[PDB]
Amino acid sequence: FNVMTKMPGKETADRNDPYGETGFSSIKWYYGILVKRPERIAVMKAVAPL
Amino acid sequence: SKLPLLTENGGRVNRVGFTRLSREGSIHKFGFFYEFTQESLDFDSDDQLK
Repeated sequence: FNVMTKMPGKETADRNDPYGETGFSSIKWYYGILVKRPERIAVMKAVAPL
Repeated sequence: SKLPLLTENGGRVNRVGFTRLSREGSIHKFGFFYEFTQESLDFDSDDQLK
């Protein structure tokens, strides 16, 4: 996980928000899969009671 | 006619009350700003404009 925080202050000022009040915190990540032997994964579907 | 006169027999006579008032304050916010380009500060007639 990559977490990028920019606390309100000098690091959030811009010509759009000259006072610098709003910050944020963003978490971005990569994920993938490589099914090599799908013959070994087995599923089974059925309904369930209330 | 309102003195706290008391008799020799005493008794439940001359009961008083009290009160506390309360004040209140509040914090407000203020602020202004102003923009400026670089070509209005380097290529101008007064070096001390800023």
